[PDB]
Amino acid sequence: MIIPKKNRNEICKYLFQEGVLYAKKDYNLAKHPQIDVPNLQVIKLMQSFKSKEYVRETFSWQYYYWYLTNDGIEHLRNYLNLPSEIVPATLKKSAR
Amino acid sequence: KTYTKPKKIKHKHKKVKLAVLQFYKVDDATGKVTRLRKECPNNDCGAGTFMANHFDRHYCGKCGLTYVYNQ
Amino acid sequence: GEPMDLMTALQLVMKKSSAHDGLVKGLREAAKAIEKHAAQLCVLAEDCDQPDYVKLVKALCAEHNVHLVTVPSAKTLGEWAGLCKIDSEGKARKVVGCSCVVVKDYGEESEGLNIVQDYVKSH
Amino acid sequence: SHPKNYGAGSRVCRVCGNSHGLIRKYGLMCCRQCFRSDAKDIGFIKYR
Amino acid sequence: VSDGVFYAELNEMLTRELAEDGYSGVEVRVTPMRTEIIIRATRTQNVLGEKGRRIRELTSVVQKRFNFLENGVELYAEKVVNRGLCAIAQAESLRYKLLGGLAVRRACYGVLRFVMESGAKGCEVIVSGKLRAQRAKSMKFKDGYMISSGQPVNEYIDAAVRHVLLRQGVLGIKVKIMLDWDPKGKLGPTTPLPDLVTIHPPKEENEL
Repeated sequence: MIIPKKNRNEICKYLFQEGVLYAKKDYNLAKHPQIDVPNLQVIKLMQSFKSKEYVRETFSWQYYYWYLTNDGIEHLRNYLNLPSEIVPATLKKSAR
Repeated sequence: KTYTKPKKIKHKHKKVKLAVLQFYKVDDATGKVTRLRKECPNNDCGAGTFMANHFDRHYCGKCGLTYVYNQ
Repeated sequence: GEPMDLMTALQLVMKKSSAHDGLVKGLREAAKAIEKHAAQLCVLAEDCDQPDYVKLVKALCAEHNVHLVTVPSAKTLGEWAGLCKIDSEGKARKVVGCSCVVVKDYGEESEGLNIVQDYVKSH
Repeated sequence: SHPKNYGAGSRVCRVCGNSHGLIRKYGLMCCRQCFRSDAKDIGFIKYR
Repeated sequence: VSDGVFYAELNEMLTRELAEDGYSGVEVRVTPMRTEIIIRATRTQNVLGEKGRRIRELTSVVQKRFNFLENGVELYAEKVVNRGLCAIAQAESLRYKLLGGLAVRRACYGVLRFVMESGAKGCEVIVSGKLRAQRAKSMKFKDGYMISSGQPVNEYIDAAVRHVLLRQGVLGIKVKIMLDWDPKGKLGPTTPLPDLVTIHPPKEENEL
């Protein structure tokens, strides 16, 4: 989607505590319970994650029912990476 | 009739432009740099906003309509 | 613990702040970071098209918030960083730039962080 | 990016995209027939 | 009146959640400040599974949507006290034969082949038309009694729906069961109830 990463970071936090959230298919309401991000953005952000795995896919009345997988949690541990020093070799030489 | 339209519009583009942050005045050894084009005094910017030079009108593109300095 | 090891205070410095999501990429964004207290490190290319842009950033690095690092060509530098998208097991990618980086966060202290910064300030 | 607004009037449910609709049940009154069969309203329990 | 609207919204929660849902039924009793919310399924084991994360995902969401108090609630596993009476699994089992196939008519028979086994006295399974992707001509199969409609209120009627999406045609369904009365004894078949005593040399005699 064409939605910045700043609004994505919010969603992630509530998905670690839960991992199922819902949001009625009615656009422009501005806020969900919890997530303070519009109903255009959040619903379609879930869709983007959903298509890339992360989620077991059931439709069912007017919400689109997303249930995170174990793999899902790990995938979301790249947005909020874990406690944020995550390891391997990203610089290119000292100064000197 | 149905829906007819005249051509619709079809569109061009909003127009994506280079920033133009090439400008600066850079000195020789002891490379002090002074900054050409005025900065937004707003703390939130962390400014390098280098206000656009339009005919009797200058604004920072970060901050809305605001900071309209004609001179 | 924590002084790094022999010849590993090189590439293991920026481990921390890639994960923090805080790496300010591109020369234009990098310049505004130095025009602010935010620059804890400054990383540049060498080989460039319009290397004139790099000179502007080096002028800012001469003034307060003083750091420099190098390694050449824009696209290769982004392999280390993140805009190389995998899409095959045997490390073959589109290989897009990232290039020139200015570093926020780190939030630990010690190790490679001190070592790199000290060199530029006092040679 | 958006323009001009003003256009209050009959809201409309999620369940129905139809001008008329119900506050009581959160339905329509064709949707309601399903709910009537289900009972769903308190003190009511089918087969009349 | 307003309280009646509130009650309807609580029922709506069950309808949305237990739409498709490949488990089996949910009766709910509401204790003070907490919802018991009891799943009446064979595979009530998978949906809970204890501790994990799974169980918390189910609860929390419902609470923020609709109920009162920043608190927890409760979730209970249950067996089934006759799978007949009410379920969701009863419909889903038939669907899980209309996958890989086997004759549609044979699959219909197999559902009935159960049900009567757990008592029932009458059962009617009725499966959507369009065999061989022809025009619709819904097919029955029934043994015994069975009253959905006609006789009294308290027949204890299972009813559902489902769909099976083929290349050429939908195959609906509506499993239906008329079973016993709530297991404890309270049997009352078809509303007038006859009964005699045994034999009349009296001074003792009475019965029902």
